[PDB]
Amino acid sequence: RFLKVKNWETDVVLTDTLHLKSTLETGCTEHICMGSIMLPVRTKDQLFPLAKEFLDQYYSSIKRFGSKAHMDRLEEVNKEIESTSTYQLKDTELIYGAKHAWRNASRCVGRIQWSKLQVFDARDCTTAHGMFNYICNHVKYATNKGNLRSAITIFPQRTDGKHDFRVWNSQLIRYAGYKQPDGSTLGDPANVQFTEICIQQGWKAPRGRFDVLPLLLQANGNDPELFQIPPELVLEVPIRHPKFDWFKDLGLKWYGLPAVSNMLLEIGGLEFSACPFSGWYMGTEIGVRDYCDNSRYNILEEVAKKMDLDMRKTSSLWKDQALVEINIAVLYSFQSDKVTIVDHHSATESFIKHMENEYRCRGGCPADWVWIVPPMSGSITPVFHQEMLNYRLTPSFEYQPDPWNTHVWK
Amino acid sequence: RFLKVKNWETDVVLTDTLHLKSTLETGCTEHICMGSIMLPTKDQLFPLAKEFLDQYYSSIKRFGSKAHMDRLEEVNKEIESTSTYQLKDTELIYGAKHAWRNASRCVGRIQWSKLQVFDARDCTTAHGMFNYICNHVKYATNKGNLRSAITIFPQRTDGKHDFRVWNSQLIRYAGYKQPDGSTLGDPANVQFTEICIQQGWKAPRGRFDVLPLLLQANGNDPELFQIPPELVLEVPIRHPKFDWFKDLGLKWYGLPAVSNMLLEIGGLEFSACPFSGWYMGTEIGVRDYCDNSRYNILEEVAKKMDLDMRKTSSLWKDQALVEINIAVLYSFQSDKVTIVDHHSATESFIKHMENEYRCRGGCPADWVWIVPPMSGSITPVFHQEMLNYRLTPSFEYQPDPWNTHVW
Ligand code: HEM
Ligand code: HEM
Ligand SMILES: C[C@H](O)[C@H](O)[C@H]1CNc2nc(N)[nH]c(=O)c2N1
Ligand SMILES: C[C@H](O)[C@H](O)[C@H]1CNc2nc(N)[nH]c(=O)c2N1
Ligand SMILES: N=C(NCCC[C@H](N)CNCCN)N[N+](=O)[O-]
Ligand SMILES: N=C(NCCC[C@H](N)CNCCN)N[N+](=O)[O-]
Ligand SMILES: [Zn+2]
Repeated sequence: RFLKVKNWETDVVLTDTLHLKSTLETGCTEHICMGSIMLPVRTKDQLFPLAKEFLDQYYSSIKRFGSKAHMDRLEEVNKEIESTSTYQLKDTELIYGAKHAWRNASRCVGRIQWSKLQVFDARDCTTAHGMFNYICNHVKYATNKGNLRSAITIFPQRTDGKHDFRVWNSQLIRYAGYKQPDGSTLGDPANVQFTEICIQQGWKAPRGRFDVLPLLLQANGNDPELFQIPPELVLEVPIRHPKFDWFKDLGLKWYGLPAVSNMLLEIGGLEFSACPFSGWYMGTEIGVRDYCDNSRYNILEEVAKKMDLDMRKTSSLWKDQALVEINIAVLYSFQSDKVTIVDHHSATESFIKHMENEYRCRGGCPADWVWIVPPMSGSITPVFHQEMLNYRLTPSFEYQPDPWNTHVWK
Repeated sequence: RFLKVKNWETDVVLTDTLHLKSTLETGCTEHICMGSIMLPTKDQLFPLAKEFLDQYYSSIKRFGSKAHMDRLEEVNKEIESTSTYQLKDTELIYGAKHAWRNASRCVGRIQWSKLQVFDARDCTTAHGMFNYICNHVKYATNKGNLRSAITIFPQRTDGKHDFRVWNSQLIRYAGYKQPDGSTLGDPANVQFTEICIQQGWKAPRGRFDVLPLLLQANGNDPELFQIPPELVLEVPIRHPKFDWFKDLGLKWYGLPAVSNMLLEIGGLEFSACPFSGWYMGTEIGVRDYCDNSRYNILEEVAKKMDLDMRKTSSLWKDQALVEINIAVLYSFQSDKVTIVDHHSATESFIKHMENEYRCRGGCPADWVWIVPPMSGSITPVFHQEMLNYRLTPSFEYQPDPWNTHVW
């Protein structure tokens, strides 16, 4: 079957065949679309077919499909699975798998960079301290003094589901959130629950507005352990505005390294529950969502007041005006400190080019419109006008339950 | 099953069961989501009529009554004998309001029950249609205090006597292809504008020329009509701070009136059912004015604001976008012409959703269309999970007439 997607701004129509290799479900049915829904131990039996699918894809990618190497590898894995119930990926397969999980992430607008991913193999890791060391090396490498480099660190895969490696942080670097008895929130409201877990685990919180959270690391299914990332390794950017000298006085800053660490990387049926990865920020992630979401830093008012906008009626679009300036500030500050960042215009334009390229070289590019379109100025970015097809391909990055909800404490 | 939708800004979770009554396909499957795709017999008729009448009598607290059974049999006998049937005025009104109620892409549905329905089912000619339309335009415009309305022309029969309004909206500006290769006026209407010329219209070759109505009655060829200029309310766009804004020579019409959709009620199809409400600011300021394929005025506005357009990261496009939208709203409010900003409209929809969930078990909504084209996440709907599904009565898209009309 063939599926056409059209860009209503350019009339460019693309054809998708890649979706044919989509196995996982989407949540939608022929009677209902769940396209805006945030989130709608294996047996030897269902493992080899998953392994075979992957290895076939891998060997096909290196132009060795059907080769003796390919056939031996399949037999090797088959025997290993029957012999040990699981199997180990070769380093090459790991790197290939990691890159493709990114390539397949339909909610990621930065995928034009997928082939350039530095993969750190941390499968020989056995303890939390070991994980800490690996993560520090990842942060230092990825940060590269402001010239950010995409990277992923992969810890040991799941075995029986009772020895999982997990990074309890949702992101390697995030600011603590603190619920005050008066009901107000200090810091990032999104991290209050995790911050409480850290404190409970022994973390001495400086209770500030921008305290870098400590890493809570779980190795081999053991209870997690706290570690403080060396401050000298955490790059941060003070936010100021090019024209508004008072903006800096808002006391705002943000870390330069976005590093998701709570997702599960699935490769050939294998599950890597601890696989922190990082690239670099798109301006709006911070300027629109982290700063202006009502449930996050929510700085729209204070910024609007300082700009002395007419906040008596929404129709003055004061929120919209303040929103722009704030995002101008974020981009300006990062560029000024020479810390990698990309604006939503550049990033979405790049994604369209990436997408078109993917349709031609791969027959498609699963994309989640709801997530791809920036949270501000939607229609003035090309992606808004681009029809997209969302489906799931493996390898992939999947959500997994928060560890504190499933962990058996020792 | 019983699906739930969560709002990630307020954690509020709502359960949807209304979807369990959906009958039409969405275009999606268990393997692929087409949520961002813009356009994914007597035997067939009675079940549809039955479905409708059942919900109708259910809505009037007379489900399973003799009146219900009687009507059901009457329509039944009517279909068997006439291969179709006629809706009672009451059923017509109910159906029209519900088609709106079910429009998953409309953010202004909190207004659904206040629709004024004009029964034009006795219409027979294009002049008759013009008369009905003029009356609709004047009624809905209400000197600037817009009132929602829909005018329903005769239902489909054998498909060869279909009533159709060729315009996409009762009021739109013409578009002409110039030698320069550029486009004069609204690029979106270039084709229709030519079909008017190709039909007789004398285009003034302007930037904002109110197109003429092309009405089709009983399948006959369509006829042109100039909407009494005095009936077409327009708003000059000026900025509440940039005195130079007026120099752009921009203006827009106050009445948004979709006229190319098909109203489906109890299996019956009304191919000519122009309807109107009022504008949400972004429709004009963001889409009509800033879309690259539309009046695409960002650069011009940017230049006059004298901001660095060298780098995209200066966010000049964004800065200018806001000003253009502040101007649109300002101009409409200044001239006392109804209009709603995206913040207010989205706030209303969230409220509407909640009402619909507790009063009807849900609300089909298309997130992709509901979220405004600018400042998405600072509006509540961005954080609102929505379930999209099709319910009837409904407003459906239909082929442009000039691609099906046999002159
Ligand atoms: C090169 C820089 C990159 C940029 C500019 C970029 C940008 C983005 C943005 C703007 C989002 C949306 C975030 C949100 O709204 O929460 C996102 C999501 C995502 N990206 Fe990328 N990304 C980049 C690198 C990466 C890397 C290195 C990976 C993996 C190897 C990746 C995997 C994903 C995934 C899985 C999601 C969805 C996460 C979720 O569902 O919460 N991205 N990316
Ligand atoms: C009272 C004021 C109303 C407001 C503020 C409102 C607002 C909107 C907006 C912003 C859109 C999207 C427009 C676009 O992007 O093209 C829309 C679409 C739509 N509205 Fe409403 N609406 C109103 C009244 C009506 C009425 C009276 C009806 C029907 C009786 C209606 C039926 C629909 C339908 C079917 C669509 C989708 C049209 C399409 O697919 O192109 N609306 N509305
Ligand atoms: C309910 C809705 O799915 C939700 O708010 C989504 C919308 N689009 C998004 N897009 C991105 N990039 N990130 C998000 O967190 C979201 N949230
Ligand atoms: C491709 C994508 O579906 C398309 O650009 C949609 C997105 N959302 C929209 N939303 C509204 N209200 N109106 C539109 O015309 C669109 N266009
Ligand atoms: N740019 C990236 N973005 C994703 C992580 C940062 C997101 N703004 C935080 N999302 C929090 C979960 N709702 N990732 N990256 O690796 O570069
Ligand atoms: N507000 C309304 N909007 C819909 C019609 C006007 C839209 N801006 C035109 N969209 C063209 C279809 N792609 N309708 N209304 O009845 O109020
Ligand atoms: Zn879907």
